[PDB]
Amino acid sequence: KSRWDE
Amino acid sequence: AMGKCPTKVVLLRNMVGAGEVDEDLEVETKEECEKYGKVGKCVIFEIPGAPDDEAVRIFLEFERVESAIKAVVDLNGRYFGGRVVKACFYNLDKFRVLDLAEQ
Repeated sequence: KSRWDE
Repeated sequence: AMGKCPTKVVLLRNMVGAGEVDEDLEVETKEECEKYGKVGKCVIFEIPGAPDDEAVRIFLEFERVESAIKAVVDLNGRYFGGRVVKACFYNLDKFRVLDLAEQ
């Protein structure tokens, strides 16, 4: 979340 | 139309909803996008009164057009925080005079 790909 | 003309400036839409600009958005955006090439600038701009999927505009100025093309191809349709990202180019000169609400 690092929100990339989530 | 402008979104299809390749420049070193990438626009990201739909990253977050209207009124949902958080403080970590810049760091998460820039650090990932560094892998398409060197990023000069990351600008977050919110269009008042815009719809939820258009309101928040994240601009990245790469050093080179080749990086930007990689980012647009890879980021368009990509998920961020459960949202489907829309990626396109933006006119450099308009970006540089903070004309950030075109198109």
